[PDB]
Amino acid sequence: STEIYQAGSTPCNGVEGFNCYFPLQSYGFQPTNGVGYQPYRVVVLSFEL
Amino acid sequence: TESIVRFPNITNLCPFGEVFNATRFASVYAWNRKRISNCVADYSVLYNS
Repeated sequence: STEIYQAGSTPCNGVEGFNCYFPLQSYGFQPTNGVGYQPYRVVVLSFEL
Repeated sequence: TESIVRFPNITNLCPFGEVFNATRFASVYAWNRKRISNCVADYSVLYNS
């Protein structure tokens, strides 16, 4: 879902603005970025028993 | 059957602005300290900003 977050008055009408922000933010990865900020692929295996 | 909670009838809002909006901060080796108590603190803004 991409509902606009409510940080202010109840009505938002799905329009970005003051106290109305998108719930998804894009990452930023560049070859010159540090190891801490560098991207990492994570795979999590869960076994069912 | 029901949930009740009580607190002092009249209370003052905590002055988070004076420390969060301090015009100038101190150095790391001289980090600034400020005590707060006996005042209502609204922690919602902390994660709502």
